[PDB]
Amino acid sequence: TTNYFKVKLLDEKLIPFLGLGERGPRENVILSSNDLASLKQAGWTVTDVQPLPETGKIKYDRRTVYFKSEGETGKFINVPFYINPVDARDVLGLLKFDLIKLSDKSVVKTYTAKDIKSEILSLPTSDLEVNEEYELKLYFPKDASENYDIAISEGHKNLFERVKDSVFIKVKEYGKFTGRLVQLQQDINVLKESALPLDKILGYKDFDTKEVTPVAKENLLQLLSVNVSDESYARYQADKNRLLFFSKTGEILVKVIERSIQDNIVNFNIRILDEETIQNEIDKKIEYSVYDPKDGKFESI
Amino acid sequence: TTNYFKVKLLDEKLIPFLGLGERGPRENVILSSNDLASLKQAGWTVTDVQPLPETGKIKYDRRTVYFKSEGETGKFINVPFYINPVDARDVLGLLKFDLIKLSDKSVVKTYTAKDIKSEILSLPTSDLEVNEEYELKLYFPKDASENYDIAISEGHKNLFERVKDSVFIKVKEYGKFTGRLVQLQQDINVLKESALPLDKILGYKDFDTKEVTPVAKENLLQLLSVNVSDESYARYQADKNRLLFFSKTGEILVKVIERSIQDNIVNFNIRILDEETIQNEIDKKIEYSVYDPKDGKFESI
Amino acid sequence: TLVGLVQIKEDIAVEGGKVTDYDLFTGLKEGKEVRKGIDRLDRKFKIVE
Repeated sequence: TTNYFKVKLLDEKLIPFLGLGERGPRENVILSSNDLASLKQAGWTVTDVQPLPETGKIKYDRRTVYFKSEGETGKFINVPFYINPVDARDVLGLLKFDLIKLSDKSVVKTYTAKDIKSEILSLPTSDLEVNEEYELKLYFPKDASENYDIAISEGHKNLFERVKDSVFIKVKEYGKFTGRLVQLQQDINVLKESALPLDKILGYKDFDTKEVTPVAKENLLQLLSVNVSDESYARYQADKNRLLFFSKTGEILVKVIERSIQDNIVNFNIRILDEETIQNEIDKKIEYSVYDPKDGKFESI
Repeated sequence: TTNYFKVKLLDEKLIPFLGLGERGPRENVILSSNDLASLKQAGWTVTDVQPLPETGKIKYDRRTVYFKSEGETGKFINVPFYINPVDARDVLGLLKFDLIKLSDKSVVKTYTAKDIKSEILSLPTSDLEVNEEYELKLYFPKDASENYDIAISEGHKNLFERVKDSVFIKVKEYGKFTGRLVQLQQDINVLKESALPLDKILGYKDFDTKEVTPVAKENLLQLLSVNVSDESYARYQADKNRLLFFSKTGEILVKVIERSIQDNIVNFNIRILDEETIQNEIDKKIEYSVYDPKDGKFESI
Repeated sequence: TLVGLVQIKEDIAVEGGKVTDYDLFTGLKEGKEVRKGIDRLDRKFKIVE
């Protein structure tokens, strides 16, 4: 049951509860329940009483996260919805679904709520984009309230301005790699003021075939909580995948932790060294490699 | 973390915690956590410690109802599942999904739990049958425990006999018609001992186009809670759609109620009459119709 | 809208930037609502738009 009825008034004295004028036998006159019971009691021949949809709710949680893979054939997400006090009227041709992309506020595709059979909305995910928030609404269009004589006040909300429900689909990458997070280089020696990317110091051992490919694809890096020993010596950039070696030189412990698989605590013993820390020991035949940031490969001489 | 590990024992003295014999360096020896910590402490060279999947749970409610329409293209139901303490091993090739039809206990299709990417099982409903209960299990096959030396008792449950999770998919018709449940015949007069079907006394007024087609299709009848006035006069068969007129004759009120749409209270004033109630008033020109059960149409003379 | 005073008409053509001596009792029917040259306009007058 509701409190909004599309009726057909058939007296011609003067319609009360409305604006100035509007006296004749009027149809499509959307009234309240407090309104309608004060006209049936007032000796009016108000007929064709049809209830109107005040329930446009969605049976779904709002802010969902949808991890989307690369190869996506079909994979329809089913959204349950229900519009209760109606089955098929002229107003249900006005109820619209819409997939608003919240990045730039444009719809992807729209559906009419009376043609979606079985009360289940099967949204395709072949058209959804990655790392962009979406919106699924039950808005009435702004040109729906024009064809009806709604009996409201100035500051009250009419029916078409009232019923709506919106959920929020977050479509991001799946990620969640398979690996033990193996290292890629022992004896990490870096210069004094330089930057070292993570894709040349650590990789991951794939469990299907034992490959030692590094972390090149970046949607895996947010699960890697990199932790340095001292804050003043080095610092991990989060927007990039680099460490920031400041003026202080010495030993640091860089603890790379992956949260999904248990026991991915990776420890790097990184030695920060100056310019002339190299030349006083290149003569006494201490052969080891120091990372060269201009080309990425580790060099010794 | 779990308490079941597939290890590789490499001492050859005598394996304890196992059966008679079994002394050599054994591999694929599934041990407990209470077991394994009593061998690492016992000076054993137990290596290749791999944790085993003790979580095969489904992130889904068990006894769901899936209303299936006639035209079904795609409409994949997504079932969330997770197998926690593993990513890709030799045991995950043994974990099997299966769609057991519970009517005759036969699978529709099976899936391996390590090939279902993104931890979402998209079951098709194009192959599901109507009004038949289903089952989706995480059973290990009975020929999976053969290739491992499980260290259990007689009456304890090994790992492959342990982890499983089953949900129950009920696939029935959608139904939920669009109509006001209009009558089809006024002045219902029936004989003394007869039966009157519901598809010739009531119909429903479709809201798309105003058709007065009766309730022929039977998956709508369970929403119609037919209520008679007196129990001893007539009785509504639930398995059929008929009323059962007994020896008592007179006025009865048959209240047909539809629960989905509001205000579908339909009232039939049915008059039960004898054999010679007809002939004493056919001469005094009381012309009306009495239902003839041999052909279904209402006849007067 | 059954009781209460009479509403005057809203829009006023001020083409050219100004109009002089424009009567506000246009569109109101004579006799019942307004008697021309007899009743006055009330002091709750304001423009809203």
